[PDB]
Amino acid sequence: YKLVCYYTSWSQYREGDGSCFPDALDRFLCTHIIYSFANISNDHIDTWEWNDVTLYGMLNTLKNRNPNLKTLLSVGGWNFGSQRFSKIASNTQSRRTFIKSVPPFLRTHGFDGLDLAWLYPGRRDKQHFTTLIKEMKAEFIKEAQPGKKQLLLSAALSAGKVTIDSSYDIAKISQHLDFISIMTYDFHGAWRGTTGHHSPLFRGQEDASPDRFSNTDYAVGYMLRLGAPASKLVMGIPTFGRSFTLASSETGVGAPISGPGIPGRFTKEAGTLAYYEICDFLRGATVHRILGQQVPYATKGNQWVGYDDQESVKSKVQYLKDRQLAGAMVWALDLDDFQGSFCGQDLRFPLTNAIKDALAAT
Ligand SMILES: *[C@@H]1O[C@H](CO)[C@@H](O[C@@H]2O[C@H](CO)[C@@H](O)[C@H](O)[C@H]2NC(C)=O)[C@H](O)[C@H]1NC(C)=O
Repeated sequence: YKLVCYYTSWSQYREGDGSCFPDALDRFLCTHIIYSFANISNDHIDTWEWNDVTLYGMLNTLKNRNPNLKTLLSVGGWNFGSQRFSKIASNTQSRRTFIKSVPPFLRTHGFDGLDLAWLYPGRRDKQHFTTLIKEMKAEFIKEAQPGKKQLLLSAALSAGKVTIDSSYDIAKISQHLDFISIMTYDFHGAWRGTTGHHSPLFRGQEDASPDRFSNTDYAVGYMLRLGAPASKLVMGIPTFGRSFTLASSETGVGAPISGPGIPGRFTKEAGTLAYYEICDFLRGATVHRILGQQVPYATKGNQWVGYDDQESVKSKVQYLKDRQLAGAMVWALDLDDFQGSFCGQDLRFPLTNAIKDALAAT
């Protein structure tokens, strides 16, 4: 199957062993490595980080020893502002300028395709988003009409029902996109005020869940039913967990919280912990397997973190294989123990490799 992995340019800035550059990625680990994110200035796909061009090369160099490794550049991101993206896609001239600027930029920097990370189209952008995808694929087909291996077009889509209903025309965009990575995580935010695994495989205990849709299973199925071909659907598996600060002695799912979890030493962001940061957290912590959800959560002191580990990701892969999906999508390589020094076993990319093995197994 496909193993789409994201590399986030900003992961380079993390202190010490946290810092991650494309040259630190196992070229054989994934089938597709997506660089995040590229900006859009003057309606042209442009770099984001000062050293993007350098990192671009650093990444694509991984293709030398591995011809089969495809690489995509992801335009969009959360810091992009769906507003700017809305305008660019709304305006017809602006849309063309951008679409046209992509093929060159990709070929110029060694990318095998483009990933649309519009996070996220508004209720008013459903059509614009369909168009943008349709015309972007048009251009990629054109730019390769002569005989070039056509540039790939993918899109990172929300796994949340609400967003899916208001922003995506799954049926349509699924024809034009080569594959869609369904961001099946971040289902439970600190804002809810209770502990909850952010990336459950299934809904789990009926009483214990807030939404009937805040779980991987529902999203995957919802999308399928909405017209997304299973063969074009890549299921997102996070290598990071969402943390919470407990507010009482209760440590189970649905326990009271005072807010996000204490920021991780390297990711410096409340409510988030890279799997490697989690491996340190597990030291002295207690791991609980959430029955029905197939995912673990660890708690220690006033901290609670729901995450994915070797076992859970293996289960998620079975789920997706049993669903006959295109494969798994990982977010992100820099969040996995890419150093292989935090979770012991000296094994680099424990989670992602677990996923790889699971996909190749049986
Ligand atoms: C991505 O592109 C946008 C648009 O060109 C950049 O935003 C401009 O930023 C300057 C100063 O930061 C402002 O004076 C302009 O008015 C902005 N233009 C727009 C359209 O908002 C943005 O800085 C770029 N980001 C990166 C990382 O390249």
